[PDB]
Amino acid sequence: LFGAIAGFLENGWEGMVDGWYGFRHQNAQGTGQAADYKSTQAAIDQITGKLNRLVEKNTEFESIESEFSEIEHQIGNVINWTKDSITDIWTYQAELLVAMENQHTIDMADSEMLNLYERVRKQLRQNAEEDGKGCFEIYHACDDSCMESIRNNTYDHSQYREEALLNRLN
Amino acid sequence: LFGAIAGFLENGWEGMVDGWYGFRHQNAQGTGQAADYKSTQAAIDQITGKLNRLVEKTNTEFESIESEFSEIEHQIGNVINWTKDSITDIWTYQAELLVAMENQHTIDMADSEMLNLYERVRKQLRQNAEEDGKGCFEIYHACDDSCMESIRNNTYDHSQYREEALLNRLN
Amino acid sequence: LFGAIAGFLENGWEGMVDGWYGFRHQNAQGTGQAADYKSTQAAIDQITGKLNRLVETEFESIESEFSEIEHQIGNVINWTKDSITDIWTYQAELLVAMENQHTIDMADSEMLNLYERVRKQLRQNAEEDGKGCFEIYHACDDSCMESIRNNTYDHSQYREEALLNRLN
Amino acid sequence: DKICLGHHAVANGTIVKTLTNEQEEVTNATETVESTGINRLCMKGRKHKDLGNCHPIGMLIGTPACDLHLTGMWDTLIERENAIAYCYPGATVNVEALRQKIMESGGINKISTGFTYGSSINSAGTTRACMRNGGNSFYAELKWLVSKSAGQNFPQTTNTYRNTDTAEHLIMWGIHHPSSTQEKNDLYGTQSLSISVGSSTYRNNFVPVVGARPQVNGLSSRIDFHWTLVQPGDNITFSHNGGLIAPSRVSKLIGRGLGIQSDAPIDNNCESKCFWRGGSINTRLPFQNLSPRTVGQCPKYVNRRSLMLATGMRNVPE
Amino acid sequence: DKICLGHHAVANGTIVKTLTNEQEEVTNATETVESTGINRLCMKGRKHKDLGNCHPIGMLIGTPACDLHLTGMWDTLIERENAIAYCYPGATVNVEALRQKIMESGGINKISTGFTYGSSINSAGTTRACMRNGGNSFYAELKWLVSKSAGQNFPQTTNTYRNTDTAEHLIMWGIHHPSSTQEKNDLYGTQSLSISVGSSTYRNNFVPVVGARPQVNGLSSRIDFHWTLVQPGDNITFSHNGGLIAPSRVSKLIGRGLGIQSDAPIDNNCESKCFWRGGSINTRLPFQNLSPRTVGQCPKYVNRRSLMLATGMRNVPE
Amino acid sequence: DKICLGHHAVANGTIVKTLTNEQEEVTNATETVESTGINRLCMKGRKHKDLGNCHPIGMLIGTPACDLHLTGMWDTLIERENAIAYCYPGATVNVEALRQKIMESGGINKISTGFTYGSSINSAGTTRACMRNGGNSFYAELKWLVSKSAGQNFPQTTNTYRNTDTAEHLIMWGIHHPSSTQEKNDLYGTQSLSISVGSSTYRNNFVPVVGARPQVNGLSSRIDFHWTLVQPGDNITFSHNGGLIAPSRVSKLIGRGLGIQSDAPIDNNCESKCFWRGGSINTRLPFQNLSPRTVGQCPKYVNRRSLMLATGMRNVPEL
Ligand SMILES: *[C@@H]1O[C@H](CO)[C@@H](O[C@@H]2O[C@H](CO)[C@@H](O[C@@H]3O[C@H](CO[C@H]4O[C@H](CO)[C@@H](O)[C@H](O)[C@@H]4O)[C@@H](O)[C@H](O)[C@@H]3O)[C@H](O)[C@H]2NC(C)=O)[C@H](O)[C@H]1NC(C)=O
Ligand SMILES: *[C@@H]1O[C@H](CO)[C@@H](O[C@@H]2O[C@H](CO)[C@@H](O)[C@H](O)[C@H]2NC(C)=O)[C@H](O)[C@H]1NC(C)=O
Ligand SMILES: *[C@@H]1O[C@H](CO)[C@@H](O)[C@H](O)[C@H]1NC(C)=O
Ligand SMILES: *[C@@H]1O[C@H](CO)[C@@H](O)[C@H](O)[C@H]1NC(C)=O
Ligand SMILES: *[C@@H]1O[C@H](CO)[C@@H](O)[C@H](O)[C@H]1NC(C)=O
Ligand SMILES: *[C@@H]1O[C@H](CO)[C@@H](O)[C@H](O)[C@H]1NC(C)=O
Repeated sequence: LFGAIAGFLENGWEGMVDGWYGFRHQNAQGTGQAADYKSTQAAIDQITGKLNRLVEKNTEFESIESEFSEIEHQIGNVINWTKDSITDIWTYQAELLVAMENQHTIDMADSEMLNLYERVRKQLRQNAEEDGKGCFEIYHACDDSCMESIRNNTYDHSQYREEALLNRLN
Repeated sequence: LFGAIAGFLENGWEGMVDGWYGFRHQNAQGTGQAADYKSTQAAIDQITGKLNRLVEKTNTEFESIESEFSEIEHQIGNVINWTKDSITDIWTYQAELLVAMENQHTIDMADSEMLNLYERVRKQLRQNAEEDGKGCFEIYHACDDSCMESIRNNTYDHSQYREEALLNRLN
Repeated sequence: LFGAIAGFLENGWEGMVDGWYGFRHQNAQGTGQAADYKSTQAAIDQITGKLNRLVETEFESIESEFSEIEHQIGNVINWTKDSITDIWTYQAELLVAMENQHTIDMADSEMLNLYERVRKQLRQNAEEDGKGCFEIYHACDDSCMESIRNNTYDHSQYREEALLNRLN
Repeated sequence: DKICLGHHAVANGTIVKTLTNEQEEVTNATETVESTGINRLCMKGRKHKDLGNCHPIGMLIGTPACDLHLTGMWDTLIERENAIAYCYPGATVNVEALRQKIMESGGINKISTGFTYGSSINSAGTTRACMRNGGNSFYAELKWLVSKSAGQNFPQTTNTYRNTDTAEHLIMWGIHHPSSTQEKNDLYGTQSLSISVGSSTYRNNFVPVVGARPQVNGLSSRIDFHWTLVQPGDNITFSHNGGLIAPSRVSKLIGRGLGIQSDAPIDNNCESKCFWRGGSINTRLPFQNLSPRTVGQCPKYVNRRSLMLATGMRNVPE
Repeated sequence: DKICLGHHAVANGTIVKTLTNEQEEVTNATETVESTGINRLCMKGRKHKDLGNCHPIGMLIGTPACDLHLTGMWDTLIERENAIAYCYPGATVNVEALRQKIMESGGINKISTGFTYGSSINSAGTTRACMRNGGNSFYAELKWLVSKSAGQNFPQTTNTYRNTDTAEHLIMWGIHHPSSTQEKNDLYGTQSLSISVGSSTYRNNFVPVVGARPQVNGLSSRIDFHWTLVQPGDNITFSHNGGLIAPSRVSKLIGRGLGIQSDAPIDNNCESKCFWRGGSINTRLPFQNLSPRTVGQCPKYVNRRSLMLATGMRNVPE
Repeated sequence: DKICLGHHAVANGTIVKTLTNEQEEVTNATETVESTGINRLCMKGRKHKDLGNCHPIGMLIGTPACDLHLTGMWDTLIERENAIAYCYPGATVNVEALRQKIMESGGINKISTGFTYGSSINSAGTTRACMRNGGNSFYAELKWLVSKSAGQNFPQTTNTYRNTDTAEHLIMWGIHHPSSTQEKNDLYGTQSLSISVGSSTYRNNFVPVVGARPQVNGLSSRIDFHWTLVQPGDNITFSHNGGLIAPSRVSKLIGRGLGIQSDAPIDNNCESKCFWRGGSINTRLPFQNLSPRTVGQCPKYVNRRSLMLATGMRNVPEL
């Protein structure tokens, strides 16, 4: 488990219907929402990766027990014991498979949320601080285009550092 | 693996019979110890879950294909023998893998719950504290016994001590 | 996954050969490249634990190679054998897929643990650039660098300077 | 002034299972266990034969109901539930191994045996039990040999099938067990009856077991069948004295086919690779819970209704 | 001022295995492979039957040892090491299939054949090898037919049993194989002995053969037992000349039960779903190492003494 | 001034599968599936016996081809593709069960039956079909009993073997099935023929049956072989009047051994624990793809040519 989804993030956003992860922002001009393309694709590709292995297909079997006539009692019992054995094995494997896969899927989605959050933190550098709920409190005015540069990963921290520091400190 | 339990925390605390994870503070009043209930129940709850999966087996009814007390025809005996041994090699390999995989994940899970408590407190402390290499937080303002509990209580308000804290961090 | 390998670190160093993990640095006297022995060995050891588990019953014949087998028991044997083979083959594939998934993320992990070790080490004398480097905000000569690699660096020594630098 | 990170969620999540948790809600999930089948035998791209009320055994000995299935080629052979093997009472020794050989084959040819019989033998006998086109008849592939001159001893007769081909041939014959001493004497004579069959590798002996007293008791007239494989270059000889139901043809099983037992109707527009008593299974899922009895290329049977694979993150609604 | 985070630990840790480590120390763990069983057949809640020294086969033919076990009903049938099938020495065709049919059964009813014999036949043969109430006796469900007038030809005889029930019946008979010419002559006369049995689904002939053999239970002569399933509405006839060991009752297997071979005493106050030679297994663990032979609903057998599942974090001592 | 962290890479990495990616490049990887194997039988450390053209059944009845194999001790017994069982043609009832019993044994001793016959029996009949020194012979462990005086009724005869030992013995006999009424009459007389065999634990009985058949080693006649185990302290009695091919020795199977069917040549300098039709498999790998039919202690067979287990981190080379 990584720290984010069902972690320090309080809940999910039903509203955000265009991606798996993304950004909400607050500035003098208002409020906006946007999805992050790269992080949602990275998660989605890994899911489809799993699905591809799942549907991977096989060996031809022929009948070893007659549907419409009697089999000799003793070899009948052997076949019965053997099939039920094989079936318990696949049953158990099929339970294991989805339990393990599901755990990892969940934790993987968490990790891509974290890696997004981590990327942003490192960009903002000394210009923001974390509020512990997944938001970065930014210490300069940040207009729509400035928000854009953050989600777009072109935000230059040095451009705001001076202002930022004396706002963090006074 | 997360960097904590066999990592930047030097060693476990035998003294804490109180829970799985927790706090040790040092302030003017004295030193003390408490265990964080959320984090421990998080870990235990996942454990008792693996254990529920382990015993949740409903089972097929098998009958006898090998006589205990009389001889079985030779060729059919050898098919049976080879089949049962081939089934047993499968279950043996499955049981080994199950545990090995489960154990690896159980450790790393416990490591994670620890790292997540640490991060919760690091963030909650914000700009009033700094980390040493070990699992400790150097707090740059006087912290009350009431203040300390306020950090485990998750009620600590960082804006209340910031100015003081910022000043000690720079001077 | 952890954010480092194939992550916030753009790529690997083909020129490092004395380890899986290590340090590059730039200062007055030039540049350098040393591999980290500790992190390299926690990864490698973990790998050899899997190769260990990998390499750890007696069966006789139930199918005449050279004479005819009675037909009905022959088909039961074919069926049972093909079913065992389907099982082992599915097990073989899952083992490797699952194991490879874990090995990669463990490798990634150990690198992040080293990055995290250094970060808490340097404390308030440095700032991360996001590409895996710490901009050291004071003068730091070759013996300062090994001090960072040795985990012997005392932040308190260079602190007051570095802080005057970070703030102006 | 603030930028917040987060993830999506849905109003209705799906519940899946993990190592640590049953009832774990996620945004989306798909089924790994196929539970629904096609109730028809999809035979597109398959050269198939539907045997109708003809049992595979019937094919080889030529029972009236198999007259249109005495020969053929196929990659798939379909057997139906109450198919007819026999027109006269009796049974086949080692019947299940023979049925499986047939159900494993890719087709059948017939080769004439060349058997001829002397003047003292009537080979053209028929029976009310085996009707063909409203007339007394018999297995197409066999001949009921009796004494032309009733009450008289069946002559010591010899007959030899020679396989002059490059593959093994399957020869069947029958032994007649009369309903009484009176019946036996009339067909075959008072003499002791012995039917001997000998190849390079096979040998066996048959003595007609003579029934008693009324026709409705358990010891009444029957013809039981025996078979064996004759190798290329090898001969098989019948030395008999009365009681032998002789092959006028033998069979040659050709190549491999898939054998299906099912009462599902043939659908020629769909294609499939997996079959069971109930029809076909076409699916990419690796498991199925339709039947533990399948043939072909199939998903593995599991004892579970549903096994959901998560295709999304934890679903955390507000 | 300083605040510190840490986890717990204990003095004595427990070693578990992981994918990466053979010897990995954790805080707690529990066994996943069961090693202990109960030395009892826990039969509470089962209508069970302990056959004691009665062998399943002896139930059908009625050996003295099985007098308490000739009819009954059960969901669980227990067979024992000392078990006797035969008092008069002999053997049975397909004996293991028959034994298995009896051990899956849920009970047995017995139905008279109604067979009567005329004045030429003494139907009350008995022997010292089959003691019953301190007196010489015979299989309870069979009758040793011999010539009433010693040395005379056993008459040609026909007996027919009709199953008028709605389920199948299992009928058993025997063929006597005397140990000397003198014995065969006294019992059946000097004629050639022939016995034939026929139903809609069985036909066979048997010939008593004289032979010197070792004494078993005092006798050098033997009985070969044969058996077959008579379907509802069908008839099975015996035509015999001497040597037939005739059925006076036939059997009916009813429903389903679980067959157990064990050494362990019964405990009708404990419950269990899993059984082996040594008793019962009541565990919640998925695996066991008690025995690779078990019947019922059991954990799977594994070739390992121990397999520890970690129930806590890594243990890092001070 | 700055310090930077990094991981290595390599110019040429190798592709593996993971749960999420079938084309995942990593620094190093290694095979889990054995592919090579050895086209010889590695028999170093084994007391073995190569049977050559002797079939296991022939050891017990004593076909000529098996003369160097009538007794012995071994832990590995090797059978070859066209080994010979029968000089005088015929077949053995429950032959494959018998063959597996022999092929699981760790050896065979022979034990004389001590059988003897009255004057009117010629017990040393021979045939062109079984040859020693380029001359007529018979199975070494059996005797063809016939009327010394041709066409005469073969005497009613009794022969008892007694197992006075502490382990079970394997006794084999044959039943002669002549090719013609005339031939049967010459050998055994015109009387009806009956052979009955009986112990405490076994009863069966046999009728010589005349019939025209194809020639196999020039004979249309056949011997059908039968066998049973005689327990410690039990006796088995043959009652016969023509047609018995009487055993002159019985066999005792000793101990346990691994049986191999393969025509790969024996190699005495290399050892193995896993064998198939091609010779051997020596590997630490848990999985093999050489053959679904192996005996010994083998890796498990799988339907894949290759499964790579990554042994390094992800490979991220310079752009
Ligand atoms: C297996 O074959 C064995 C050989 O035939 C059978 O053993 C034989 O059984 C008979 C009758 O039951 C015994 O016969 C009697 O012998 C006594 C005298 O016995 C003592 O003297 C003999 C001769 O020197 C000596 O060998 C014994 O050990 C005794 O010291 C007479 O008084 C009787 O009239 C009668 O002739 C045989 O002695 C006995 N043989 C052995 C070696 O025990 C055995 O019965 C067969 N097994 C089965 C299962 O039938
Ligand atoms: C089957 O029978 C035929 C004749 O009955 C045998 O074939 C003859 O074989 C000899 C030598 O092989 C040839 O000289 C003859 O020309 C063959 N006859 C004909 C007309 O082809 C054959 O050998 C028998 N097969 C077996 C296995 O006994
Ligand atoms: C079958 O295997 C069991 C297990 O070792 C052994 O007791 C028995 O002797 C073997 N039976 C046969 C058919 O040889
Ligand atoms: C068993 O399978 C093998 C492999 O295809 C094949 O050669 C052989 O015919 C099959 N045996 C039977 C009993 O059909
Ligand atoms: C069995 O006998 C009864 C009475 O004779 C008769 O009704 C019935 O037809 C017989 N069964 C068969 C199948 O012949
Ligand atoms: C040890 O494990 C068992 C089962 O996991 C549990 O009942 C017990 O409480 C654990 N004991 C300790 C020391 O926690």
